[PDB]
Amino acid sequence: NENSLEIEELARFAVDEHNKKENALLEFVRVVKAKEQIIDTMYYLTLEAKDGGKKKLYEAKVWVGLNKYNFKELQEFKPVGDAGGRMDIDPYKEFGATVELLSFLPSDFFPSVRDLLDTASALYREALESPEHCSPHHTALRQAILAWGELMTLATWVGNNPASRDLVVNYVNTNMGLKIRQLLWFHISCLTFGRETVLEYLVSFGVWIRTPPAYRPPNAPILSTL
Amino acid sequence: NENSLEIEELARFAVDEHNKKENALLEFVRVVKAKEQIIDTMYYLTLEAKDGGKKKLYEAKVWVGLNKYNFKELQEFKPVGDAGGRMDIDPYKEFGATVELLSFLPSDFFPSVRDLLDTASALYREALESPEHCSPHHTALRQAILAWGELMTLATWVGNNLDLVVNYVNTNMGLKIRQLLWFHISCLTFGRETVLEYLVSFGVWIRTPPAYRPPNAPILST
Amino acid sequence: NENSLEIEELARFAVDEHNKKENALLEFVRVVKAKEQIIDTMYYLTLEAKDGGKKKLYEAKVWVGLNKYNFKELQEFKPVGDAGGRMDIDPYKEFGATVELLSFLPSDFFPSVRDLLDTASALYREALESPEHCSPHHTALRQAILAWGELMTLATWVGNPASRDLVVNYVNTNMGLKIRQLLWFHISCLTFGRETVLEYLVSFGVWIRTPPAYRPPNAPILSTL
Amino acid sequence: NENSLEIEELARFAVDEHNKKENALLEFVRVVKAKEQIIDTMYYLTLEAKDGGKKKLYEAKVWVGLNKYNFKELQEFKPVGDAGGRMDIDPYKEFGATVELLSFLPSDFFPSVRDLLDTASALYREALESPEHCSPHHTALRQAILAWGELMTLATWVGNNLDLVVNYVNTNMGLKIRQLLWFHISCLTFGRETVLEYLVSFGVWIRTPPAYRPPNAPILSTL
Amino acid sequence: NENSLEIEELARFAVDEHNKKENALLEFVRVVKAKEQIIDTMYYLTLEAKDGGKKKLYEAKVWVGLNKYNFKELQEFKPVGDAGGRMDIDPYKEFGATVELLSFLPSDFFPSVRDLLDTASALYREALESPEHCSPHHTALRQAILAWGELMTLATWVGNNLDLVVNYVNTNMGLKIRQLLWFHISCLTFGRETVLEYLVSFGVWIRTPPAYRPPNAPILSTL
Amino acid sequence: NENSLEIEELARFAVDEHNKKENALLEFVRVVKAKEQIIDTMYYLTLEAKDGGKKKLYEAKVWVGLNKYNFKELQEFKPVGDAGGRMDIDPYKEFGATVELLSFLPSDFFPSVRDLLDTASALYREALESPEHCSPHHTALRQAILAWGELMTLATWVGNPASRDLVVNYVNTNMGLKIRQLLWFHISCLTFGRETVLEYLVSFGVWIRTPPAYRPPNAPILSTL
Repeated sequence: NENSLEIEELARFAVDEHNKKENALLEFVRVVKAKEQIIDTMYYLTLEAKDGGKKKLYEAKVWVGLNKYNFKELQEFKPVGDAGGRMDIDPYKEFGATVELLSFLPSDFFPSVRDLLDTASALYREALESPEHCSPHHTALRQAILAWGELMTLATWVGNNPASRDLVVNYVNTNMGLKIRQLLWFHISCLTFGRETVLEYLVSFGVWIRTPPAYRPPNAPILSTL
Repeated sequence: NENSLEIEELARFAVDEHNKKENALLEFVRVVKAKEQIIDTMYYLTLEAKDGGKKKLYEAKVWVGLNKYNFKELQEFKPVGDAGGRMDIDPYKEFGATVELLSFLPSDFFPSVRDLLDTASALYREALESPEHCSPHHTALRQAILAWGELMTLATWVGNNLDLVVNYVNTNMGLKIRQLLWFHISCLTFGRETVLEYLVSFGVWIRTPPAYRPPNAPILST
Repeated sequence: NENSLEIEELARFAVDEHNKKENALLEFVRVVKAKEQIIDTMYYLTLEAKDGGKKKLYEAKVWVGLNKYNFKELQEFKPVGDAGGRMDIDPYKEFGATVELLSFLPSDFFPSVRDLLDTASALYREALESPEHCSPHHTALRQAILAWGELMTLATWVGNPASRDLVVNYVNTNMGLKIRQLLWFHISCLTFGRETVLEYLVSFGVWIRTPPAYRPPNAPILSTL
Repeated sequence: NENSLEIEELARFAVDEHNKKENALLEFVRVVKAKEQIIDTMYYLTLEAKDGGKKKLYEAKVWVGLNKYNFKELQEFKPVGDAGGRMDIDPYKEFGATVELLSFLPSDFFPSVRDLLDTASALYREALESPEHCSPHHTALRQAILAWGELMTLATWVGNNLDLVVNYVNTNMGLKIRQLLWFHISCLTFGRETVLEYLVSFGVWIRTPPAYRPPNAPILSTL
Repeated sequence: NENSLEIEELARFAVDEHNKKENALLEFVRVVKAKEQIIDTMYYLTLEAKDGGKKKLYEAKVWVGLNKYNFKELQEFKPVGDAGGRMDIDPYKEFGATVELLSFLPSDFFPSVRDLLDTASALYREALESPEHCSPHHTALRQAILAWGELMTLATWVGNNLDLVVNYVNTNMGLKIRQLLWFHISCLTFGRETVLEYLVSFGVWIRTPPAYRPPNAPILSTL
Repeated sequence: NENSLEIEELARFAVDEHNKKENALLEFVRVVKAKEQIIDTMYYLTLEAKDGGKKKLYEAKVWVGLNKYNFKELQEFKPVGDAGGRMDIDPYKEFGATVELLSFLPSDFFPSVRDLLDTASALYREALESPEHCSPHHTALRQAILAWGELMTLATWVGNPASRDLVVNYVNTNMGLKIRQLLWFHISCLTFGRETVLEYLVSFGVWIRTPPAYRPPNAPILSTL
């Protein structure tokens, strides 16, 4: 049952099983989902546990009076979410940059997502929507635009459907929007001005933003062709 | 004031001003934000206006005892997020496929995203992490993996704040990331033309009646 | 009028006068519509009358108190154009095959019409929507897809009792099996070549004509190789 | 059974499962067809789920006291008919025209289906029955003749067992047959470029106000 | 303020200062707009000065007890709108015609704006949306379509906040749009010299008395 | 009539019949004009009805004491032609640029339309009045000048309360900003060359997209050099 304590005893036996076999320390405290399925039954539970205080959604799968004093052994302990830095991929390791080279510019230096998308559809709409990879900045820019598209359909999903679920809309509109603004800015600018120009402009704007306000020249470096 | 009636009247003035000027019909429901800036009061409203069955947010800039007895005037009603469908981009058009060719295969054909990320990290990790454009498949694979990373980071954020959204991600964005990861991993392994032929072969194999096709499903291997 | 005995007598003497003049076997039941044009009434006798026993239509036109006792004579008795196929066209005869070559394939050899349409779309959509011909198979495929679409708008329209529910059943199975044969033949002649599909239909005819006891237990499969 | 309460509850459960997986407003009204098969009991449930006032044939498959204490599992909400606009074929686009261009010609410009079928059977019956491709217009004309044949056999079928659907075909579905037959007969008779220039000049004729249009509407001729 | 006596005396002083510098008969009636800015106090005075029965929007700028014991200094009497006939552009003169020549055709010869816009969207929509110059007629036709778009958005704007100005556009400003659309669609379809000879021959047709003109008014055709 | 409930019932059953037949969302308030043609009244139902909530027009035509109890059916429901731009034309797309490239320039970057017209006149009047093309910029410049002139005759006509005073304000600012963008773009592409104006719009977009804190304090200037 969902409310009964037998699922809690089941995944609690699973969690001290873990702390015995794999030198683990997890604090299973509650169950959101615990499926029941008869074949002996085939339970499917998820166990949420503090990992040094940090929560993580796992999945429990144990082949089990008659449901407590039975043959009891877990077989799989698969967690939910492989996106845990298991590959440290840098979006800008190709093309010459790094991530921390793109931290020379401040956070609110980048244009909006609307202004960058108007820029991309201004100068490069024919080359983006095209049956050829023109250049690697296009292959990255197409994926960046579609990623922002599916993020905004998720935003209108959670906006259409408790009642204070606008905070997640603000979270996607800012915190992932910043990464997509950097990733759009970098590729539009490397397409327009050349890749060496953006990479040395990043250093020159770095130097400009290093210096204190009393000694900073009043005209920042800027990308131009004039 | 952050929850007054005057910001609600300002939101009604903004929504009927946009309705009269830019020729739309937006039914305002609720306000989510109001930033006061004294220079005359320069307000900064963001309100959600119901539109045809879709509750969507809208940023506003109005400038207005002394507050309501003043010349209020709307300067901007642009929405949030540019995704109104202004670019038609396939993820698979520079490669030779289309999106309909990858929905030719069944939905549950594609291995789950855990298995595909393990397949990617077990086989191309020293090229998906190196400073080269080895191929466009690597260049699209990197952005697909990092987009899934942002999506799962958002999933753990919503879990640790405020669920149906965590499985909504896996049903909807998970299927497109499964097709994308499958396509690029298989195109790196077996070649691109071999995957483009396998797609139509497995498609027409799953369409035929079972008594008139080869009995075992197509696999691609070496 | 419409339900009067005068229109029925008009049509009775019409079918009997056809029996005098042009000598075909004919009998009559019902007029479905009789418009009038008085100038001497130039009737429009859309009368159903049986050449061969069946309820087919004969639009007639006669020159007729005084409406009974006057001259009655036929100048027009013609049906609606192509009665049952005045020309005998074979939809595969230009492509090598015939209908007699494809009448051996069973009713469930063909995938469902959604699956044939999805195969056609998802495998040749850029060539079925181009302004070029590129093949006669693409031309017949375009017309076949549009004919099925026109028929599906009818299937939607009739849904707007069980009468409409069996009309949808008719237009999905009975016609629709012809759409599936046409769609299969054209996307298979494009996929595998055309001589390969004709050789496959020959050898599948040999397989399906054999009794179940004296043939290999599973049908030939189509693939180009 | 077919008309009892269990398949109604099963179809309502299937339509709310569809509202869980695809998240729409599908309103179930009546079960169309139903098959009850033992295996555990399998069902081939043809239900009708109305969509905001429009009706389309849909399907359900929910494998189910002993049949009700079981895992009720839905697998599909497939449509019956692939006419969801998934492919936009233009029947004239391969021939230089479009349906934008054949609406210069009004609805009642076109000759009747009888008058076009006997023009085809008078002028091209040898080559519309011959085993070669003489043109793309021949291939496109054979199909239109045969599709009218299927429409007429559906008309005489529905006139045998049960109204006004017989004159839904001959007008509303017969209009596009008349357009196709006119276009292909006229392109075989007068040439293709002559039919395109005729469509343009008939657009100029029907475009002008009635005070200044000439009374002789433009016509195709060769002599 | 806006409606008091000081801006009325200020506007009358501005209009007699205009009668001192340009020496005409401009009759001030009412202040249209007014802005009061401190500096000494600056004014952006939009006054209306009627000119012998005709009205045109004009402007005044008179920089002024303490505000009235000051040097009241006018600097401009500028018009609002450069349509004083300062440049005489003919929209057809680059194409061989003139508006003297397109008045052979009467007012109601021209097809409606709908019937010309869908002829353009049926026959040239690919090249009227493509990033190259295919002709001067294409460049001249894109602008006429977009100017009709601006006229229609002004029509639906004035139909949202407040009459009969909505049918001032569609008739009186729509007539020149119909003339431009007819001229450019017909020059793209039939050639340019054919449209000039058609204008000449329609002048011959509408010129003759009704006893001897043929009933078929001349028409453009290619077949 | 005009204000009768019969015309409103005609238009109500018209919009409901559109909902049955062609399946669009629709609701109705007002008929603005209903002409009549009796032969059986062939009405001209210029009824405003909302596809999407807005007050757009539907000119309809119906065949209808006996005027209530008769057959009512639609054969015509069409709006006025180009509803909102059936074709999507970009006024700068042939000239290299787009509207997305020029939407970054602020509203006061452009000189007033008198100053752009005086620049056009006093700098290219002999070439804007010649019978030669000489450029597509001259062609678009001629049409832009004439469009503004036609709009200014309307601004004069509406002046012949505050309603006309805000209509003149609309036609001077809202349209008129488009005239200023068009006039600026064409006289600047003629003055400075065309690639120079496109490069200037790129670099001005970079300047205006930057926040005020992280850009040089004054905009790029346009000159050929």
